[PDB]
Amino acid sequence: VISSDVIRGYVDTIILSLLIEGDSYGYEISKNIRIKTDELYVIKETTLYSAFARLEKNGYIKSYYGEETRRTYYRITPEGIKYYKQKCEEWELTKKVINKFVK
Amino acid sequence: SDVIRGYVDTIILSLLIEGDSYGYEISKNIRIKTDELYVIKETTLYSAFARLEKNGYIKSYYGEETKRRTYYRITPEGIKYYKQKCEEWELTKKVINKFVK
Ligand SMILES: [Hg+2]
Ligand SMILES: [Hg+2]
Ligand SMILES: [Hg+2]
Ligand SMILES: [Hg+2]
Repeated sequence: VISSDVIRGYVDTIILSLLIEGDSYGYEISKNIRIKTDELYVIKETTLYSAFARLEKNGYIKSYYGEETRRTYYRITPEGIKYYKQKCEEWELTKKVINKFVK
Repeated sequence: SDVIRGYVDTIILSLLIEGDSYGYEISKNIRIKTDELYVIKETTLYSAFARLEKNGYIKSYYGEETKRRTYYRITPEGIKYYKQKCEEWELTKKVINKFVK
């Protein structure tokens, strides 16, 4: 297991990161998180679905709708790509700080 | 951040492994070591001393009265916790590095 405190800081950035690869939807995103982390991080549904809500409200992603049978898909916005890049730079600084002490 | 909250204690324990220390000196060493990138707040630092001591990870002792300075020394359990948090950090970096590029 990993730091809950750090991961809380990066949930949105991790979801944005997957959306930069391609448009996606709730179940695919959480599936992709656990698989790509080698099972080290499995995201809670409540964590995931309040993140979408926040990401949308903030204007970092947009919803759209598949065919009726309707699935909600998200696509990352230019404003969401810029938030992602800021958080990437932040992660680099965060790492630099903690690697000094935690060796 | 609330991100650094996860490793405040481990940062203090790390300095304590290099030697006994006290509040002003721990704070200065953080400033210096990070070259200003991290400066711990006085409330955060005294909270962490208090929690570390509650948890049995450090012990306080006292200098001469000149008021008396409060020193801390890491315990064997403090070292155990430190090394589990190092492993955790490496795993954390792995996870976040997977996405944040
Ligand atoms: Hg594990
Ligand atoms: Hg992928
Ligand atoms: Hg270590
Ligand atoms: Hg380690």
